[PDB]
Amino acid sequence: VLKKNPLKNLRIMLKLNPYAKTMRRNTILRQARNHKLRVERAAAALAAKSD
Amino acid sequence: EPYIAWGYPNLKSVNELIYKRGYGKINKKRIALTDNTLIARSLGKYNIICMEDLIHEIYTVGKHFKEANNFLWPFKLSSPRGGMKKKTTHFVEGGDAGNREDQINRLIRRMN
Amino acid sequence: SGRLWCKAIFAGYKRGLRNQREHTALLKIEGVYARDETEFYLGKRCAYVYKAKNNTVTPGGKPNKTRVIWGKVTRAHGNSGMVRAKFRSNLPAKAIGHRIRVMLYPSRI
Amino acid sequence: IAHPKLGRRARARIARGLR
Amino acid sequence: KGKPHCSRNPVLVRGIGRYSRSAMYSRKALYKRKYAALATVTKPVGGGTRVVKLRKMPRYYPTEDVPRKLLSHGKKPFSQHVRKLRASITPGTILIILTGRHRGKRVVFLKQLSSGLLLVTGPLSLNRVPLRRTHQKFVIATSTKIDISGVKIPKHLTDAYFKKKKKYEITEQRKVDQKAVDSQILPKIKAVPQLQGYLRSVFALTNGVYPHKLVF
RNA sequence: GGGUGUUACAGCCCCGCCCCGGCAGCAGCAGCUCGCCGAAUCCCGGGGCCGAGGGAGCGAGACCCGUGCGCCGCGCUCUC
RNA sequence: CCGUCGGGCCCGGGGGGCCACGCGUCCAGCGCACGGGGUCGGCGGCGAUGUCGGCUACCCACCCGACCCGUCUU
RNA sequence: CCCAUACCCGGCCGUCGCUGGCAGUCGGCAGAGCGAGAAAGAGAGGGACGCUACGCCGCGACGAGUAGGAGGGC
Repeated sequence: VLKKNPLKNLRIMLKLNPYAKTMRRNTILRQARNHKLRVERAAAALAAKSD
Repeated sequence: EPYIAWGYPNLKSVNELIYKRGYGKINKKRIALTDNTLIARSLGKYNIICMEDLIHEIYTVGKHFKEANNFLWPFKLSSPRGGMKKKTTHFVEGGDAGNREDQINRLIRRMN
Repeated sequence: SGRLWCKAIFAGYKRGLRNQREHTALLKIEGVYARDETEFYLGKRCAYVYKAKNNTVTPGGKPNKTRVIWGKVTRAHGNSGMVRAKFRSNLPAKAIGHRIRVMLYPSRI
Repeated sequence: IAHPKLGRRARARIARGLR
Repeated sequence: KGKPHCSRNPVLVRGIGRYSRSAMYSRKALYKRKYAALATVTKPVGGGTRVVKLRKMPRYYPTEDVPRKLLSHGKKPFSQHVRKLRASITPGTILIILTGRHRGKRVVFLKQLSSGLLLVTGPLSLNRVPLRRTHQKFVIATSTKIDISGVKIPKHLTDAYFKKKKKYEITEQRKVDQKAVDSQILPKIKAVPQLQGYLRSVFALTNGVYPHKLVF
């Protein structure tokens, strides 16, 4: 059996560790959520520059 | 200590090693850990039935570390991408041998 | 109506000092003199055009005397603009120091 | 439940679970 | 029975849906929807009636055969591949042909065909290039655009329309649609000063001109 | 240029109270003022080399003889 | 008494995510695919007297390598 | 940043190991299986290839060599 890298190949990892799906479902919703809270401050910082 | 370069492996370093370079010694044959049944077929009598079970038994040195660690074939790493400082002398004196405590992780990221 | 290839020199074979690996050629593209500007040429198709005695068939043309050895720029070499290239046939040693063309058409822009 | 022998009577509610 | 709803959960990253399987369970409302539970043909003849067995046994057997190959999964035919495109190439872009007999000619890009090639056309009135397919790999994307969001290119033409048939003579169909789209871009390229003169000129490399060094 | 000296028409340093004085911000796109990292990590892209192996079966099943996208693994839709 | 983004499936009481879904009683089909090692259900050219192919084997050139074998001997 | 015959991934050859697998080609006297983490029973009241078994097949690991030894030489 050709050993496929579980780190690169996604579904090979889920074949070994099915929890890695939800590990990686988060750290996407989390990063995107942290990313918009980042720009909401920079958008509110400019609202502090003119004010 | 002139011949080895050891340290204290990080959790992530244990993950990448077991996953990318993890081969099991099944029936005295170096067999690639491609699915969990290969582990449970040999380490089932210690409740180690997946890669996570094996990684947990390795990282947090467990009651069955010996059998679990002896199940893994010795990791065949590649040469360190980026070079070495000096192979012949100890790490503290600007070389590479000896105990580089937590810096072993940087060396694993390059060899793995 | 004009030139559509870059000028490059067949510098030499990939070698150590007392061993040479003729399956890989070292190119010196004119104009580029640092690694950070070779990445434009990676993957580009390079050709060694020469002419021989007997006539050879020509794609889209009648038999002339010109022949080629096709290759491609594989990866950057060294630290000052040189670049490695692999050809379908190891370049002949009589090409050391002669012009080989570096086309643009495998383009990534 | 995951035991092959002594879990047989345990993973039978699952047969009625999708039903 | 029913018109199918689109896939409820949106893709987050390739292979990872946005909702977990328990949230997927309540989203499908599955909690309230538990479900519990040729070869013979008889023909008349003028005798009696005969029964023909269609697809009869083969009348020849080769001395040796090859065994059937194993099964792979990720290998699709070319017609089912996904068609990429550089982000620099957008409809209205001016390209530079590199390989075909129109070397160096600066042509205007219209659309990408299903086969993957670009439906490019320099105005035949300017650079002598008709409606022509071109592979996106062998073109340079110039950073000069024109707005062709108001051109209605015919849909009857496609990759099958430009496929080589079998001496080549230009069909009347090739001519009529040529002027059809050319009569809609030429009024647009002339709005940009010196643009029509830029399309007549060919691209070439001179002394000291280095492609990595220059932007286009 | 030289001397004097304590803010003067420049500044620098230390100490106490000022909510750690308050406020952005944060090992900083002032892309380089100084770190170690990732179960506290993920996404996307580009170049290079390779493609070894070749009967893995699925489903009507003894109320039927078909079919060569089949194992594991991920989650789509339908029988609301 | 104070502290802990503490531990107790985060003890118990008055907006976002869960590999959670039956009742009572006692104490199954259709597809898609990062999935057991590549395929195209994708194409283009040149080919009857000079072109095409011919690793090898004939000669020659060039780059790198390369001291003459047998033997006794550290 | 450069490169060793070292190390990593892949191909092929051979050797060694598993003292591995294959007699199951069990077909209208038919029923198409033993990849399965868990001492033991799918127990009764018209259909490619193959198996010179000294054959065929699958996994792993490994390969310097004088004196010398042994084996195999379609």
